[PDB]
Amino acid sequence: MPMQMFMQVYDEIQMFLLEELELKFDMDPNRVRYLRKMMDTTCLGGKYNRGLTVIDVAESLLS
Amino acid sequence: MPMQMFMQVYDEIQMFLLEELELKFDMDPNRVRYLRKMMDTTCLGGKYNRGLTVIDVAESLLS
Amino acid sequence: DGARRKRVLHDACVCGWMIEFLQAHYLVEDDIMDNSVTRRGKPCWYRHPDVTVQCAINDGLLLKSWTHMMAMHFFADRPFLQDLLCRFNRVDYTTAVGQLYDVTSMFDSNKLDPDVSQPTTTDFAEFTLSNYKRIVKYKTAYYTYLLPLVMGLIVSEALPTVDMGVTEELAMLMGEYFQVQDDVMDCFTPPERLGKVGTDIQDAKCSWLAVTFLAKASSAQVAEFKANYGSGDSEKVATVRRLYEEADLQGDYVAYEAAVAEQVKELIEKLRLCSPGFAASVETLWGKTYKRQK
Amino acid sequence: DGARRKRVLHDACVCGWMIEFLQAHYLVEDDIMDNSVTRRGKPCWYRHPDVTVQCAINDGLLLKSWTHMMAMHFFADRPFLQDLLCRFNRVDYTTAVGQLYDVTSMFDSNKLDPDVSQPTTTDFAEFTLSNYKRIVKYKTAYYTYLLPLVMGLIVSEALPTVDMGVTEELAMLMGEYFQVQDDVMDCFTPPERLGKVGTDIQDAKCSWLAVTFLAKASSAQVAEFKANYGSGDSEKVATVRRLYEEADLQGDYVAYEAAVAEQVKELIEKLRLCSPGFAASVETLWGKTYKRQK
Ligand SMILES: [Mg+2]
Ligand SMILES: [Mg+2]
Ligand SMILES: [Mg+2]
Ligand SMILES: [Mg+2]
Ligand SMILES: [Mg+2]
Ligand SMILES: [Mg+2]
Repeated sequence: MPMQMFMQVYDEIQMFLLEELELKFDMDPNRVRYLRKMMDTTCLGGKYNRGLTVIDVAESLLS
Repeated sequence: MPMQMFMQVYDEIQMFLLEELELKFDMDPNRVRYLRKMMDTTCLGGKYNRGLTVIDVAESLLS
Repeated sequence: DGARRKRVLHDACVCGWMIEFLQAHYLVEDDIMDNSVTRRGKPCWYRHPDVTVQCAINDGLLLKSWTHMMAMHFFADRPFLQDLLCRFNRVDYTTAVGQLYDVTSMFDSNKLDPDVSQPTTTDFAEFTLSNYKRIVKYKTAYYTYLLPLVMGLIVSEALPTVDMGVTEELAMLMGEYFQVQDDVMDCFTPPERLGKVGTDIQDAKCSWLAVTFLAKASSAQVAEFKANYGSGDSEKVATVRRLYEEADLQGDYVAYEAAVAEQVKELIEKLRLCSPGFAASVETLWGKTYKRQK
Repeated sequence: DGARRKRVLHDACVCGWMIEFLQAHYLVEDDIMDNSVTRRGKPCWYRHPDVTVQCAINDGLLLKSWTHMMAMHFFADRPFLQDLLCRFNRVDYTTAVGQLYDVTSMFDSNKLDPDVSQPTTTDFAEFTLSNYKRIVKYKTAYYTYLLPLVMGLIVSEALPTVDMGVTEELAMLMGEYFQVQDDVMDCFTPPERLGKVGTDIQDAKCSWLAVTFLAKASSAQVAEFKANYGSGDSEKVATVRRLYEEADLQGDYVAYEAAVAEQVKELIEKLRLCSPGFAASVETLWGKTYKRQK
């Protein structure tokens, strides 16, 4: 389950930024799709040890 | 005057950054001298319009 | 209590350096990206004999970090710190976005896929004044003209006292013009007066000269352009220089400048009404831009 | 009120991506700086067919800016937002210093002057465990181990409850070890398990293998290493590999690991004492490090 919600929020984040780029920075669809591929290729595909740690520490300490 | 104080504060900032480097990042004087030449070469030598504009807006408004 | 006066003046100085250190970070990285040779009379940082290209990229990031380190040091205890940094990072990101636009202005954006190679556009369909205004709005106007004004207002605790809508219009206007000026000097001002050797033609950039040339040039003129633009060859770069001269762009420039100067003039008056002191320092900034020789 | 749990958890994932986006930025740029081929099974961003070098530098920069943009959007109304961004930027700054240490480890630091050209060191007097530890502490430990732990603490509003002095010792130790592991794989783990091709030897880097070889090896071994290190040539590179095997670095590795493993174990118990929930998460984190194969 930690990993499931981690990727849900990835989509939230991506959606927010890419949409802001379209809405507030005048960005065209081609470049928006470039940054989508850039973002996936560089942020995804590892094992997310740094990210997953934050969630873990938080889950542990809410007790 | 605006320029004269602007460089004054340059030397403060530069002092703080380079010393902080020496004292807390375990930085040898060699690298510290490298970064001083880099900082002067990259930050100094233009007409400082962006920086000077800030001070300008500030002086005009404090009245 | 010349202490408020001292505190504000010092903070303004710090903020001034933040931007200058931000400018410095950009120029270091821009020069690598632009393949530039020289800057402010001397070699580009990455072209210094004892500096490696990889270390220059990293030096550029140090520069960026120092802006945050100096702000945190000096403004640690200041109620505006959170607002300052928000804005400063917004502008910076907007400036990075502007650079995406610039650096990709020579590829057909429809064929812009990471997985698949592409050369420089051969039809220059994107070299339009529209796309140009965008490039420049985000790559220069925000960090050069709007940010220094806003930072001055913040340390003075006077941000809410100006017409932001108008200020923004002013900043966008003067910023475009400053860039158009940068583009014209990059071609026709000699490197020794300028401090840098021009690389826009060679780099096949979407410069103001390019876009204005293309909107009026005959097809004979445009064909000769497409043959010679985006090449290192000096006979080729010399033709493009001639094609601009021949198309009388110096005329379009004077006209553009005049239109900018009167619109600037009006907006400063709208701003002088409720905010006379801000209006003055904007007029000075204009004074340092209008017909700058540099 | 599983609302807190939802809010804390969600804030946690956002912070997790702030760090992954940071990492991502560092890898785009590390890859250009290190002249690497492959990463995570695919080409390095700057080596994508349709990704120009200039644009990959910029894209790295957008990645960094997005850490700020996401934070500011999700944490806009959040008491800890300024605490969070201060710490985050310090770490980020610390990491960039670490990279200066890394990237300049091949030049005699006494002759490190921008104005004057200089080749890779011929004596390697700087390839010491002392200097190695400095490289790695700054370039890897803070962002990789201290920063995730700290962020979880901040959104849980639990930062003052734990022993930071110990936490920091643990982060430094685990971070060192992580990098020692990274340096070994670079040279001995096959590229298809690893997802990347090692460049440490070619780039003449101050890896743990290098410094550990040099401190124990003979004059003769060292002369041969000096004649084959820092070169793309594949025979030369294969030699260096052979010299590391021959010097039984794998012996020293096993010994270092164990010393690390028990010193880590001691500090987790010092921490389990006033802070059992956090120590448990530090034990999982250690769990994903100790004898990783990646
Ligand atoms: Mg450029
Ligand atoms: Mg340039
Ligand atoms: Mg230019
Ligand atoms: Mg590296
Ligand atoms: Mg690398
Ligand atoms: Mg490595």
